[PDB]
Amino acid sequence: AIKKYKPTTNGRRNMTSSDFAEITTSTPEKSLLQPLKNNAGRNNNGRITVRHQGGGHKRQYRVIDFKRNKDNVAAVVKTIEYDPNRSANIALVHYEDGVKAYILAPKGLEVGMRLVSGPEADIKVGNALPLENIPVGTVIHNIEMKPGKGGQLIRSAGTSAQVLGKEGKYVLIRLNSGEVRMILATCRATIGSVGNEQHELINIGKAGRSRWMRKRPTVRGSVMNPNDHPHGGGEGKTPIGRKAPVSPWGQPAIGYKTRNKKAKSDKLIVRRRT
Amino acid sequence: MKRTYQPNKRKRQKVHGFRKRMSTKNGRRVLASRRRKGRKVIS
Amino acid sequence: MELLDVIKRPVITEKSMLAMDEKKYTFEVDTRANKTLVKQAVESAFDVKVANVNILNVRPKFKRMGKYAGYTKKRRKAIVTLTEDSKEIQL
RNA sequence: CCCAUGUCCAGGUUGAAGGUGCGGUAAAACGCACUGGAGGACCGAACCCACGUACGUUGAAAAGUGCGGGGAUGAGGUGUG
RNA sequence: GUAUGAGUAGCGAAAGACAGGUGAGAAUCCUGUCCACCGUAUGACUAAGGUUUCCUGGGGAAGGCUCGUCCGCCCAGGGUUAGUCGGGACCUAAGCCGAGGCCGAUAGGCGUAGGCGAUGGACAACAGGUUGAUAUUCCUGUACCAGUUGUUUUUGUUUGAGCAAUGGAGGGACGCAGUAGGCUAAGGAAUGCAUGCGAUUGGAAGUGCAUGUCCAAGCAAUGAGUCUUGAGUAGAGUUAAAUGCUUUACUCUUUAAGGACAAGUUGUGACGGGGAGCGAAAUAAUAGUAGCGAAGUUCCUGACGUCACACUGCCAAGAAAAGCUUCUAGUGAGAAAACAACUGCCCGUACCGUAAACCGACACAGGUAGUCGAGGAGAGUAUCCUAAGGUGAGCGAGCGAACUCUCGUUAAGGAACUCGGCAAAAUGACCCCGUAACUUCGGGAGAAGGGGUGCUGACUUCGGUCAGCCGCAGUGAAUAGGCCCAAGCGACUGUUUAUCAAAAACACAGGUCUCUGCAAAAUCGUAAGAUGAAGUAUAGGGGCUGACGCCUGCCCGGUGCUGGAA
RNA sequence: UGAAAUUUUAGUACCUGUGAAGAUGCAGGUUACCCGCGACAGGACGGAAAGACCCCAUGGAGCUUUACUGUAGUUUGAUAU
Ligand SMILES: [K+]
Ligand SMILES: [K+]
Ligand SMILES: [K+]
Ligand SMILES: [K+]
Ligand SMILES: [K+]
Ligand SMILES: [Mg+2]
Ligand SMILES: [Mg+2]
Ligand SMILES: [Mg+2]
Ligand SMILES: [Mg+2]
Ligand SMILES: [Mg+2]
Ligand SMILES: [Mg+2]
Ligand SMILES: [Mg+2]
Ligand SMILES: [Mg+2]
Ligand SMILES: [Mg+2]
Ligand SMILES: [Mg+2]
Ligand SMILES: [Mg+2]
Ligand SMILES: [Mg+2]
Ligand SMILES: [Mg+2]
Ligand SMILES: [Mg+2]
Ligand SMILES: [Mg+2]
Ligand SMILES: [Mg+2]
Ligand SMILES: [Mg+2]
Ligand SMILES: [Mg+2]
Ligand SMILES: [Mg+2]
Ligand SMILES: [Mg+2]
Ligand SMILES: [Mg+2]
Ligand SMILES: [Mg+2]
Ligand SMILES: [Mg+2]
Ligand SMILES: [Mg+2]
Ligand SMILES: [Mg+2]
Ligand SMILES: [Mg+2]
Ligand SMILES: [Mg+2]
Ligand SMILES: [Mg+2]
Ligand SMILES: [Mg+2]
Ligand SMILES: [Mg+2]
Ligand SMILES: [Mg+2]
Ligand SMILES: [Mg+2]
Ligand SMILES: [Mg+2]
Ligand SMILES: [Mg+2]
Ligand SMILES: [Mg+2]
Repeated sequence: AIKKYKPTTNGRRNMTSSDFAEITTSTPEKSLLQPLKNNAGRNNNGRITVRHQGGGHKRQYRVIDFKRNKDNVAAVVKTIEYDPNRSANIALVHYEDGVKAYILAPKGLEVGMRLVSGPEADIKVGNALPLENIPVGTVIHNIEMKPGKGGQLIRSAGTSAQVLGKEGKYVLIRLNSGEVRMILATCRATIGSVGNEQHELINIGKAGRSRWMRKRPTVRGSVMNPNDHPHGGGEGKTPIGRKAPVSPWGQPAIGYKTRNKKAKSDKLIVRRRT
Repeated sequence: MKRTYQPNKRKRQKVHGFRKRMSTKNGRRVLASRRRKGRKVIS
Repeated sequence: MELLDVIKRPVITEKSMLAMDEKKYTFEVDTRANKTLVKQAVESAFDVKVANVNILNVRPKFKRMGKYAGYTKKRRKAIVTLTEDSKEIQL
């Protein structure tokens, strides 16, 4: 659920957070861990390529089976766990052959619940089926785009796709963001929503807590100098003395679309919202 | 009042060293200019 | 290198004489040398059975004569401690 | 500014959630105590910073000293690479 | 090059005085006695950096802001000893290089394998002495790690003991805060104990004065205690195998038992060494130096040092790799222990190190990582005075003018000064009482405002309390808030023009709009390639606003954008 | 013991006036033995600095844009692969 801290201090005033009711352990598995270098927006060349990042708490990477290659071998849930690299929670599963693994803990999942994959699999949460073998109307998550690449699309919190039809070799899929799309039918997906629908509600209350979340400060270009941003400069406080407010480069900020108009997937996209 | 030269043998030789200069191409020019000049301290 | 060019000379000093009176002798050595080579060298040069060998390498000592300044050469000084039931090297 | 790896923050204080018990209830909201020990919380050394003032202003100093000053478990200070 | 200013400013924060000595010459050097300064340091370790500044013996040409017989200066000599300390012959992070390869006017850029690379991980020693200068290094004892040869005792010889992988597994292996608790440094130096001595200034041979009031590493045993349920069937899998590892069901046990882990304690080590002090000639012992050597208890306090990230809680969810253990695959006729002996490389090791040796042009009032850092009073590393120990500031003497600076008092008044209460003054610790408007019910609040505080006896059930005494005054000194009323700005903690602006400026949580379906969008770059992301619309990027509350009206004609289409 | 800035030479008075228009130095008149010490700071249009205000230069640099001319990118099409 959500915690609502009392207002002892002006930082803690209107803060909220999660009580982490759905988590059974703070004790992850020593095998599925890998390290993370925080890049802080820097790149191969050391230059800032993505602003407003870096400087927070250390993290590890938790190897997750988005692919679900393993078929006709069940897997029983033991624990739900915090993953800092994402918004959602995760879950530990032992395959009966003894393989340990993490997966993306869907909504309505509980310890002891048992999961499978393949066409013979059943229409229940946590089970990874190809879009061939999934009926219309069902909510899914952990969708992939190319077979064997692994789940790409529906992996974050409180997200929910929905099958809506087919066209032969493809499947028609509504996504979060309202976009309808044709997706290759042999792509695997898992049933249900993704997990903690309450993460959207968390107020943060502290700049320092944003820092812990690795988010540097955003500086506005209406205050920078003219060399620094196209909105910079001006005596006193300046409006946007331009048409089409812009990025630090010449890209407009509002309205200008950025999808390549040569995109091969435009034939697949049926109805887009964004 | 802290100052600009906080010495360090390691940083000095890792930046301004023979290995570094001879590794880069444009350090080959520097060293060869110490010699044409006729330096006793090539690095 | 060769065992006799390993060793160069002894070090006649007060400390070294005080060590001679405790049965361990100082020797200047090739700067590229090794402790086991000093051992082999003395054992072949005196038929004395060596017990232990210490080594120092001395920095070059600044000097000057008029306008011109420079450095004394580097040195390596071994200290060869002998056994009992052994001879005492005569210098 | 950032990456990794380490390290430092005397002492004292206040007393959030949660929990327990006793009331009260048809049972609860609720209340009273105790526990607990949170905080970009408080006072204040080192540490960090530089608000004012005087002095210095061919300075002890190519930006300081003194008298006070602000922060001081964090968005902290600092070291090495 | 030499004048001018001018023999002027300055001689760089602070306490020295005296007697003797050395010497041509003494405020300045040496010895000594008093005195003062530091003491969470102005002390003792030590990384970096410096790189010979260290020690001895001479010197006073220059340097030292004076002098100088002296020095971190000059001259001649010497000085740094490691199987165990730190680093390499061990491991790897960030980052770097990079076979081949990819990309590219050239040059080259990127990057895989594989390497490098500590600030981390792993890794076998410590007590004393000793030099003029080195000390876990040298010396004496006592060990420990890896290895070699030999002797002795065992057992394996190919249905084969043992070694055993780069292969499989485990382990290594980790955050922040918060208290309890145990143990031990440490301290009181309270107590006893040992040694020495009765003070001439009025008193004291006693509950007088002073000083001290120990010892490893290793071996053995023990252990405050702390973690962890563990055994067994049917199995599936562990790129092939496996007695090892993982796990699905199933039974029994779970205050338990078993298995690990442990600070520390005791006995040895130790018939040794240290140690108050006493104290040798033949004297460069021109001694306090060889040398000799007592006792080393009890009680109280008591550590975030350690057990130990052990436990609890929390969210921001907290390196890896190798050593190490096991498994077999493989290999295999030699291996295990006891004893004796032997071997163990390379670099650093001096000295400075909150500084006159580093960085600042200087022997510069600046800055310089970490460890130890005692006592009384005290919560305390604050503060005052002291301990161990270390210093006495590299110009002085006198006279005690104006004026400048740093300080201290002040009649009466009390902000009349002033741009302005600037500066200074006043308050300041602890205990108790008491404490408003307003409020996001948390606060405001240490509000305000008051009172008390010393000493000596009784008294408690240990803090209150009573009585008495003294002073102008009792946190008697030092160290510690001035407060209140109201208004504007910004909500807040924070950041900001290194060197004239600390702010109402920036950020901030929050809000909104917009883009983006994943080879994203955006960005760096010729491109490869990379960030974004080892993320995936509750995610990310960009613009604006800026906590919270009530709100956020009308305008799409214009300029843009989006979509459309004859 | 031992500098520095500055410095055309200097035996370097005052009033009034003159004068590149505000004189230690020219004039007329007046006052004033020579040399110093400590203090002050009215002047030497004092020192420091080729005015930063202003104007000029067919000077420069940064910045803006519905100034000009271009261009990297973005996009559309033709053609080749
Ligand atoms: K290290
Ligand atoms: K103290
Ligand atoms: K319009
Ligand atoms: K004047
Ligand atoms: K211009
Ligand atoms: Mg601005
Ligand atoms: Mg612009
Ligand atoms: Mg305006
Ligand atoms: Mg503008
Ligand atoms: Mg050595
Ligand atoms: Mg605070
Ligand atoms: Mg404070
Ligand atoms: Mg510091
Ligand atoms: Mg300022
Ligand atoms: Mg003068
Ligand atoms: Mg001085
Ligand atoms: Mg102090
Ligand atoms: Mg000396
Ligand atoms: Mg002199
Ligand atoms: Mg000398
Ligand atoms: Mg490269
Ligand atoms: Mg690598
Ligand atoms: Mg008497
Ligand atoms: Mg030393
Ligand atoms: Mg001095
Ligand atoms: Mg008065
Ligand atoms: Mg007035
Ligand atoms: Mg004031
Ligand atoms: Mg007081
Ligand atoms: Mg007004
Ligand atoms: Mg503010
Ligand atoms: Mg502030
Ligand atoms: Mg400033
Ligand atoms: Mg704003
Ligand atoms: Mg004029
Ligand atoms: Mg005139
Ligand atoms: Mg004339
Ligand atoms: Mg004079
Ligand atoms: Mg002038
Ligand atoms: Mg000019």
